[PDB]
Amino acid sequence: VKIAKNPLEEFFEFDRSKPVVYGRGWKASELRLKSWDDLQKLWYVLLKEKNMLMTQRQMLQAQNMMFPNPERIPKVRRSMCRIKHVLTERAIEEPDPRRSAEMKRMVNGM
Amino acid sequence: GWKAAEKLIRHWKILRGDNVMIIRGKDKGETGTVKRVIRSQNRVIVEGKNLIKKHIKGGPDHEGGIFTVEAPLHASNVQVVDPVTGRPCKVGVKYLEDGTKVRVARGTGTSGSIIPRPEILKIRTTPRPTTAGPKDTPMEFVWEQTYDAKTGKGMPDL
Amino acid sequence: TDTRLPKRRPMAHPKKKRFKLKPPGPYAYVQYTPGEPIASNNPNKGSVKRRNAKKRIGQRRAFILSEKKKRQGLVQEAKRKKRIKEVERKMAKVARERAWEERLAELQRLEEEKKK
Amino acid sequence: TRFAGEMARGGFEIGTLAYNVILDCVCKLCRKKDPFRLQSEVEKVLLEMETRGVPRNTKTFNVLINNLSKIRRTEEAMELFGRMSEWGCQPDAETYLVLIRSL
Amino acid sequence: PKRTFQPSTIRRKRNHGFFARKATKGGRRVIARRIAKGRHRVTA
Amino acid sequence: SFRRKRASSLDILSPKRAPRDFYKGKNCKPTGFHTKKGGYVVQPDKLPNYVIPDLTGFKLKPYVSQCPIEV
RNA sequence: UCCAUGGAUCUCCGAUCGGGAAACCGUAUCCAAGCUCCGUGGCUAGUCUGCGCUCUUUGGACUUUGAAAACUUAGCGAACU
RNA sequence: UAUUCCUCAAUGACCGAUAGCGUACAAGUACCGUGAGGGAAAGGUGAAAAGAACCCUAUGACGGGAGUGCAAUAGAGAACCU
RNA sequence: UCAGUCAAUCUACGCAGAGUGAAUCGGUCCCUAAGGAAACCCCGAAAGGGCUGCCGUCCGAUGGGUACACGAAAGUGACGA
Ligand SMILES: [K+]
Ligand SMILES: [K+]
Ligand SMILES: [K+]
Ligand SMILES: [K+]
Ligand SMILES: [Mg+2]
Ligand SMILES: [Mg+2]
Ligand SMILES: [Mg+2]
Ligand SMILES: [Mg+2]
Ligand SMILES: [Mg+2]
Ligand SMILES: [Mg+2]
Ligand SMILES: [Mg+2]
Ligand SMILES: [Mg+2]
Ligand SMILES: [Mg+2]
Ligand SMILES: [Mg+2]
Ligand SMILES: [Mg+2]
Ligand SMILES: [Mg+2]
Ligand SMILES: [Mg+2]
Ligand SMILES: [Mg+2]
Ligand SMILES: [Mg+2]
Ligand SMILES: [Mg+2]
Ligand SMILES: [Mg+2]
Ligand SMILES: [Mg+2]
Ligand SMILES: [Mg+2]
Ligand SMILES: [Mg+2]
Ligand SMILES: [Mg+2]
Ligand SMILES: [Mg+2]
Repeated sequence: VKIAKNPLEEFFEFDRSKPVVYGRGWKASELRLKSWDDLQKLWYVLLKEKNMLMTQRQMLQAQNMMFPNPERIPKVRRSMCRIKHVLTERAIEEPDPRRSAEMKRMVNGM
Repeated sequence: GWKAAEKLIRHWKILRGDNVMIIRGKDKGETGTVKRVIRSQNRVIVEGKNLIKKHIKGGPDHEGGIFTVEAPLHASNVQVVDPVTGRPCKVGVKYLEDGTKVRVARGTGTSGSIIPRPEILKIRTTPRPTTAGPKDTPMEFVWEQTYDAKTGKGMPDL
Repeated sequence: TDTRLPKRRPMAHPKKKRFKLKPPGPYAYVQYTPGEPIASNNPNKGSVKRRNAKKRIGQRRAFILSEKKKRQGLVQEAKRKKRIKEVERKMAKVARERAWEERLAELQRLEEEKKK
Repeated sequence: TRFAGEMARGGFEIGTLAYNVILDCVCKLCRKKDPFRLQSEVEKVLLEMETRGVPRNTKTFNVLINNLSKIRRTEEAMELFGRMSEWGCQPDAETYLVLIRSL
Repeated sequence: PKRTFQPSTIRRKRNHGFFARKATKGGRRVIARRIAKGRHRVTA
Repeated sequence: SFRRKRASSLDILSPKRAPRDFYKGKNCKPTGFHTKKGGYVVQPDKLPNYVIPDLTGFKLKPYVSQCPIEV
C-alpha cells in the first residue's frame, strides 16, 4: 500500500498505480553538493531501489510477462557509479595520507 | 539484397525539418518536409511522399487492414530547396563572423543565401513530464548543498 | 564479560616425526616387568581401534532397518486396500441381489400388466 | 549488576550515579571487545533507566558523547548534544571540550 | 563386449590435464603447438 | 541476459560434474580456519560488519525530477 | 550519442607468496624511523613522561624476469634416395 | 646483408564459392580420436520488406484468388537472381 | 518441424518457466601407502638422468581420523589365513 508493512514488502513497488513516471539519474555535479552522510544514505536508497527493480524483473519474467520501464535499472546503476566516483574524488584531494587511505578503504570495501 | 558496399554518410547536409524536393524516382519533382532521417541506411523519409501499402494482420493489440505509409528515400534523391529561387540546390559550408558553421546555397544559378537550420530540431520528441513521480526528488532538494570543502562541512566519520 | 578463550589456528611449520626423535643407536628401551616376558606391544586405555569401521557397521545396520521398515509399510498399506476392496465386494453382492429383486419385480409385473 | 540486584532486593534503590557508571562500563567493554554491539547495549541500559524512573543528567550525556567520540562516531555525538535540552540537561565544559576535540 | 574406453575423470586430468602437460618439455611443446593452431581446447 | 560463450567452456571441470572428492569453490571470502579433525572455526574478526545508516526521514529519492524547471 | 586529452574504477588463469585435477584453495612479510586517534601505569600532579597495537607515510631486507614466428650463432645429427 | 611474429600505403594479362587460405557464412568451429593429432560443410528475394490485409478449401496455407512489386515460381525463414 | 523403426494428440523430442536447502550425510581439512616432484648432492654433448637419505621438503586414497594451539627418549594408532 502506501507504506511497506514489513521488510518483505520493501521488495515490491508499493507506489505503482495513469502511467507512473520516473525521473532521471543523479548527476555528478549534483552529488558534489552532498555530504558523506547524505551520499551514503542515497547509496542505500539506490541499493534498495535496485533490489526492488531486479526482484520485479525476476518475478515478471518467471511468469513470462514483460518487465515495464526497463531503463530504471541503468539509471540507478549509473547514479551509484557516480556516487562512488565523487567519494573517490574527495578521497584523492584529502591532504592527510592516513585520512585519504581510510576514505579510499571506506569507499572500496566489500 | 543490400548488395552494394555503401559507406555511411558521416556529416549530413540534409536535416530533419528541411524543405526539400525529390529529384529522383517515382515521386520526382515533388516537394516536402523531412519527417525523419534514417542514418544507418543513408535514407530519409519525406512526409506524405514515396507511399507504400502494408498488409498488416490484426492481432489482439493492433488493427488489421491495408495501410498507406511513407517509405524511405535515399538521401542523394532529395535536394534542399533554395530559399530565394525555390529550386533544388547544393549545400555549401560558410563560416560566420563568430566562427559557426552554416549552410549556404551552392551552384550556378543560386542566390547563395543561408539555408536556415530547422526550428523543429530544438523541440523534444519525448516531452518532459508535467508531474513528478513518487520516486522523483524535487529540484529544490537536489540543490541543497550539505558539503563544503573549505569549512569541512559534511566530512565522513573518520 | 565471558572469560573463555577462542580456539587457536594450527601452525603450518613442519613437526618432527617420532622416529627421528628417538636417539640413534642399536638399543631400544622397552617397558619390562622383571618376572614377565617382554611384550611386543603395550596398549593402554587410549588405544582405540577401528573407529571408521565401526561407523560403517552402524551405518549398514541403520540402512538395513530403514529399508525393512519401508518395505513393511508398503506391504501393510496394500493389504489395507485389499481389505477395503473385500468389504466393498461383500456390500456389492447384497446390493446386486436387492437390485435384481427390484428388476425382476418390474419385468414380471410389466408382464402382469400385459396380463392384467 | 549482581551487586545492584542485591541492593535492590535488600531495600536500597539504585541511582543515577550508579547507572552512569554501568553505562560507562558497558560502553568501555563494548569498545574493547565488539564495538558494533555498542548501540543495542546502550539502548538496553538506557531503557533500564526509563523503566526504573531514573532520569538522565549531564553526566549520562557526557558518558555517551565521550564513548561515541572514541570510535569516531561524531555525527551521533552531535545529534545527542543537540537533543540534550529535551531531557532537561545542560552541557558543561567537559561536553564542549570532548566535542571540540572530536570535531 | 568390454570396450577400450572406460572413463575416469581423475585419470584424464592426470594424463592429459593442463599441469600434466606443463610438467614435461614434450607437453609444453604440445601446448605451444596447440595454441599456434588456434584450438579452443588447449588441454584435455 | 543470454550471452554467447565458447562450446569448449563446457569441458572445464566443475564439482557438479566431477567425482565426489573434487572441490573447487566460488571465491567466497574465508570466515575462519580448518581444523585438523575436519571441522571449521569461524573467527568473528574475519566476519563482515555493515555500517548502514537509518533511512527514515531522508528526503533524497532514487530519481531526480524531470519536470520543466526554468530556462 | 560521438571525438581529443587527462583521470576514477579496474574479477581470474596463464604466473612469479605457498599448494594445485589451469581459471581454485591458503595467505595482517619483516624491520628501523615519526605522527593524529586508541588503552593502561605511575609521580612530589602539571602544556608531566613511559609502555603498547592498527593503520598511515618514507626507506631498506628476502626474491619475481617472462614468454614471442622467421632470421643469427652454436651443440648433436639421420634415413629414404 | 638476412628475415617478417607486425604497421601503413599501393599493385596485379592473380582466384572468383568443388576456385582462392582449411575458413567470403561466428572455423581450427562442428565432427572423429584416450591422446598427440586429424578436420569439414555452408555465399546471392527485391531498388526498397513494400515479406502477401481479406476470402475460399484443408487439422494446419506453403494451395487457389485478391493485393504489393518492373517482375511472385522474385513468396524465403542460414534461404526465394539465372 | 526434427527424433522415436508410426499417419502419434504422447515422449529421455521443440519452446518457455521452475526445481537440488546440512555443525552431524558425502567431500573440504589433518595423516600417511604405492607412487610423483622440488631442494641439496652425484652424473651427463644439449635436452636431461639419478638421489628422498646420515639432519630434510611438498604432493598423492583405494586406507587411518571428528569440538583449541605448542612440545615429547611416555604408551600407542597397528592390522594374516
Ligand atoms: K541519387
Ligand atoms: K645409404
Ligand atoms: K575447403
Ligand atoms: K526472377
Ligand atoms: Mg569495487
Ligand atoms: Mg543499396
Ligand atoms: Mg576429445
Ligand atoms: Mg565473454
Ligand atoms: Mg551433480
Ligand atoms: Mg578465489
Ligand atoms: Mg599462484
Ligand atoms: Mg557450393
Ligand atoms: Mg556459382
Ligand atoms: Mg573453399
Ligand atoms: Mg502467405
Ligand atoms: Mg538482379
Ligand atoms: Mg516422427
Ligand atoms: Mg522436453
Ligand atoms: Mg562429514
Ligand atoms: Mg612414498
Ligand atoms: Mg623421483
Ligand atoms: Mg632433476
Ligand atoms: Mg610442487
Ligand atoms: Mg600431505
Ligand atoms: Mg578415501
Ligand atoms: Mg587395517
